[PDB]
Order: sequence, then structure tokens, then C-alpha cells
Amino acid sequence: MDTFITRNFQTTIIQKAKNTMAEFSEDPELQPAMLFNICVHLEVCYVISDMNFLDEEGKAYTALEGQGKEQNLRPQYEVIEGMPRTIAWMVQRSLAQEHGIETPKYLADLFDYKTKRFIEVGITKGLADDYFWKKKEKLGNSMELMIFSYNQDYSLSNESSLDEEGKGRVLSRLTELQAELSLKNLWQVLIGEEDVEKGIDFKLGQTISRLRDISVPAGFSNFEGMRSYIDNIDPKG
Amino acid sequence: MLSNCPPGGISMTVTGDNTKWNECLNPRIFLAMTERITRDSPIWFRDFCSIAPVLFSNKI
Amino acid sequence: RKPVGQHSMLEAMAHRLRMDARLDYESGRMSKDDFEKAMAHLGEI
Amino acid sequence: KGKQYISDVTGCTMVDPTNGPLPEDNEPSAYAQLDCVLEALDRMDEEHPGLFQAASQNAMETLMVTTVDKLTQGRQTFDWTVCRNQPAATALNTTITSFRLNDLNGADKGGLIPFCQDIIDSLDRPEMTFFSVKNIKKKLPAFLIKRIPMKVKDKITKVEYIKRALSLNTMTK
Amino acid sequence: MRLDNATWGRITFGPVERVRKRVLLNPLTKEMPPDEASNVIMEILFPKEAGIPRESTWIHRELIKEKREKLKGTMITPIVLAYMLERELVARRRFLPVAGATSAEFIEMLHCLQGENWRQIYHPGGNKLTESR
RNA sequence: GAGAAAGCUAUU
RNA sequence: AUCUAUAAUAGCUUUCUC
Ligand SMILES: [Mg+2]
Ligand SMILES: [Mg+2]
Repeated sequence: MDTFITRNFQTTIIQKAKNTMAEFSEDPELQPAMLFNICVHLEVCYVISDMNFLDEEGKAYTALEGQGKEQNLRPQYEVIEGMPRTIAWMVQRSLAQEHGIETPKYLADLFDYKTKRFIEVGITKGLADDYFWKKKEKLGNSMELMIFSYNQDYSLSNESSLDEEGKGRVLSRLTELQAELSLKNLWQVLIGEEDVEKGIDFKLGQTISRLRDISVPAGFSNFEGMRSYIDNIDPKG
Repeated sequence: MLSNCPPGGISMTVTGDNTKWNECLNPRIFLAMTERITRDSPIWFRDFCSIAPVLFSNKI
Repeated sequence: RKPVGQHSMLEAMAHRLRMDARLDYESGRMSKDDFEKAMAHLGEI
Repeated sequence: KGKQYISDVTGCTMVDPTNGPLPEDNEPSAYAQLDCVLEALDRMDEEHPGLFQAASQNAMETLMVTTVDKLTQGRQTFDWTVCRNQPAATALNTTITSFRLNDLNGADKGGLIPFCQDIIDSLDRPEMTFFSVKNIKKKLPAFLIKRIPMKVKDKITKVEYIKRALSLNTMTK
Repeated sequence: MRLDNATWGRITFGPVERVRKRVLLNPLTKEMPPDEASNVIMEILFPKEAGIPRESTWIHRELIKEKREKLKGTMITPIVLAYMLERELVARRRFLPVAGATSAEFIEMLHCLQGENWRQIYHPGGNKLTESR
């Protein structure tokens, strides 16, 4: 369950995924599938972001091994997913408002300074174009959203922003991760949809239960009997 | 109340206050009232509404 | 408006400051040197 | 004239007048009859169909959308950490800090329901570690007494904490 | 201005029967529900720290824009401006005893309008909506 | 040492 | 037809034991 994600993903990435799920108000234990999806989404977002960097003349260049922190001070792609809802909304509205761009009605996943556009990075399994057009249905071109898939298919938007090196890096990493999970036989653990309807958890401990038991009117032993009497007795007459 | 008084009858008004209102009302009765009122609510909400009269029934 | 969020005040303020520094550097309100100092301090947190 | 017993949670002497003997004079009576209360409530429900369900649904939804800071909207509140009275926001903050000290973190979720869950779970804790106030006293020549407060870590047992949490502080109007 | 450019009629002494109705306290430019008004104010004054773009707030978009262009270089503290806008955009409706004049322009003078045994004819200034007429 | 609730008012 | 909606602080009144 969590062992594969802990061994493969970093501590910060999994912590961000857990915080996002907690903000989304879903139990972390009974649905590992959402946890894995969030982890892989934010991880591939980081992989994409760690490719391009900004110069002083407004061009997007590439870094490699053997570079200091003075040359690596500001990024190219600003990653929004994994941040809290309030922080993410603040970042998106700030970029849109100071770049003279109307803010979309849905939270984005990345922002690019070279084209100054918001991107909704997604990963699917089926037809890439089908998911691409399904995402295109809502707003059309408010975000140059990008669609990836595990079968090495992808529906890149018109605003081309990634070259061959980074795309191949991401695809090879995805293939390696899929192979590593498949040899461990985790695919059936995640594909199978197990969503029972969940409510609000409020359980009474021992002390409060004992207080409630001794708090019933005279003539009842415990609170269960009193509650049953309240529900199932006609007090008429 | 004036309009609905039966014809040929009489109507009385009692200006009343209840003595020892707070010293006689019992939190166990309030526990019963909350259990009757939240009859068709989920279990967790019923427990939540039962907590307060219980804490008042053991107050110090 | 009462702010909402389950994250720390320090991280919220840090991200807000980082975005403000980025935006006012990209608009030409601050130079290269003070932006370098600001990003260094933000990373030091 | 009700039923007198001893609480097995705190050891206090408890009196239960409900379902007790019916009064025989015009003195104040606390012996409410459960069946009569239920019948009055049933008549109320029959006269106003769906009233109780609508009220319960509205209350539950409001409780779902209720945050912890609502508790800050009160006047002087009894603070169990110092066994004194403090403003509502200060008392709430001291409670949250103490619950953090006792490995309870329901206030971090921000809703009222996790905070109440952490409260009733604190009722089960065998010990309670918190921050209390100590007053250093000085003999000031002038002689008078000078008080300087400081926060320290204090500890109470399960029954003592339960009695403090159930305590009402009384003053004069 | 409404008070100064106003005409006072005669005063009559006689029984006045007042009914307690929920009435608008002060006249308003664009009456909005407090949630929508709060979102609009948030858009006008704190666009960066605003949040999800609720659809209803876009309805007043033009108005929003206007206010922003009127507050580009205002050094007044933002919270005072927020409550100025809220006073301009949020209705305050209260239960009050009235007799025959429930428009907000008459509600603001309600105290001089009538008592239980007298009436004062008052002609407020400003321009009145056609719905009231 | 000066509570709860309701209504109303002022202010930010 | 005001029915919805309604941030916080402070004040005043009322009610809440003799
Ligand atoms: Mg009376
Ligand atoms: Mg009384």
C-alpha cells in the first residue's frame, strides 16, 4: 500500500499529496488510488518544471550537471498543484492579474512565462484525444492543458512548450515506474474502484459514554435503552 | 386569539412567569428532547446533540 | 475576510511574499540585487 | 425526592428528579415525567409536520460549515488551565495549546466537529499536560506585595481534568 | 443633499395607524445580497487574494471594473474603502413602524415623517425609481 | 470579580 | 411580493434564582 509510494516517492512529495487529500476531505487509508494519482501528477509536474530556466533577456534555456545556486534562482514553469487551495488561488490570481490575463474559473496546474499561459497537466489511460477534447469541453482554450497516458500516447496542446529531451525523460521515467509497480503486482490494487459512501466520523470514547449512561432519566440502565424507548414508544395518552 | 374566540363565549389572558425556571429544568429532560427531535438524523449528529445535556447533567 | 486554510501561517506568508517578489521583479519594480537578496532570504526560511 | 447516587466517573453526589414521584403540593417541582414530555413533543411534531427534520438538517449543515473561531465570540469564559476566568479567545487558545501538548490536533482541521472530537477524547486521557500561570511575589518596601506572572508546565490527572472541564465558574451579576 | 433639496408640507394632527414592516433603511445604488457584495468588494480591493471566481460575481463585472478604475491611486486604508463600498452596496432592512411611505428616501426621515397622532408631509430630493411610482 | 440568548445601534 | 442573504468588535435594552 504505502510502502511502494514511500520507497519510490520523496518525503516532501508524499507529504504534499497527503496534505492535498486532507484538504479534499477524504480518508487517506481506504483510497490509495487517489494518493498514487496525486503523487504521480505532482511528481511529473516537478520533472517538467526542473527542465527550463529563465535568463535576463526573457529566453528559456536548459541547465545540466555542474551548476550553482546563483545560476538557478528563478524557474521557468511555476507549479501550482500540490499547494493548498488558498495559496494556489492566490498564486493563480496574482499571475493572472499582474500579467493582464482573465483568471479562469478552475484552478490550473502550471503557469508558463514564455507564453504566459495556464496549463492543466493530466494523465489518463484511454484515448489521449478523447480525454483532451473532454477537458476542452468546459472552457475550450482558457488553459493550454496537456494530456499524457501510460501507453506512451499524449495529446499536447497547440502551445508547444516542451522539447524532445524532457518529454522522453518523462516518458522513460513513467515506463520505468509502471514496470516497477507491475512486477510488484499493484495494478489490481488501484484500478478496482472501491468507493463506499462516507460521512462524518464522530465516535464517543469511554468516559463520555459512561457519563451519558449515568445521565439518563431514572428508569433506564444505559443510553441505548433510553434511545430505543424514545424512538419506539408511542407516548399517547 | 381575539378573532377565533367562539361566539357567545369568554376569553381570558394569564400574564404569567415561571418561578425557579432554571433550578427546576433538568438536563436529562433536555437529553430526551434532543433524542426525540433528532429522530431522523444520522447517528453521529445524534451523538453530537446528546453530548451537551450529558455534560450539563454532570456539571460541577 | 477571515482567512481560511489548514496550513501554517509561516508557509502562507512565505508563498505570498515569494509571489509578490516574483511579480514585482517581472514588472520592473525591484532590481536584480535586491531580488537576489529577497530570494536568498526566502530560501533561508 | 428523586434518586440519589454517586457518580462513578467523578465521585460527586448526583440527584435525578426525572420520573420521580408526582408533586403533592404547589412548591417548585423538578420531577418531570418523561412520557409526558415525549407526548408534548409528539403533539408538536404532529401539528407541524417535518419541523424537527428540517431543524435537524439545518443544524447539521451549519455544524458542518462551522469553524473553531466561532468559539471566540463570547465574553469572560472559565479557563480550566488556570482555573480562572479569561476572555473567550484567550481561553480557546490556551485550550488549543494544551491539546497540542497532549497529542490532540483536532483544532488544526479548522472545523468544530474535529475540535469537539478532540475534546471528548481528552476526557479519556489519563493525564493532562498544559500551561498554567505562577505568580512570583515580592515584598516591596514602600510594605506591599508585587505579583509577576509567568507560564509554566503543569499536569493534572484524569479525574481532576474531568472535574475541571465540567466546572462552571460562578460570580455576581 | 436629499435632506437639503427637500420640501416640507403642512402638518396634520389626527390618528395615524402604523404597521411594523421590514423596510430598507437607506437608499442604495445597486442592492446586492451580502455574499455577492462581499465577493464584489473582494474583487475590487483585493483581487490577488480573492479565491475562486464565482459565476454570480461576473454578473456585476462592469461595475467592478468601474470601481477599480476609480481606486487606482487611492492611499486610503483598504478596510475603510471596503466598508465604504459595503455601505454603498449592501442593503440594511429592519422592522420599523411605518404609515404610507416605505421607500428608503422616506425611511431615512421616518422620525420626522409621523408619530401616533400627527403626520408631516415631506418631499425628499433626488430621483425616484419608476417602480415606486 | 462582571455569564447566556435575542433585538437594536455605532464602528472598522 | 424583502421573501434570501448577513464579517468581527463594542455599547444599550430585554429575559434568564428570591
Ligand atoms: Mg410575564
Ligand atoms: Mg422566572
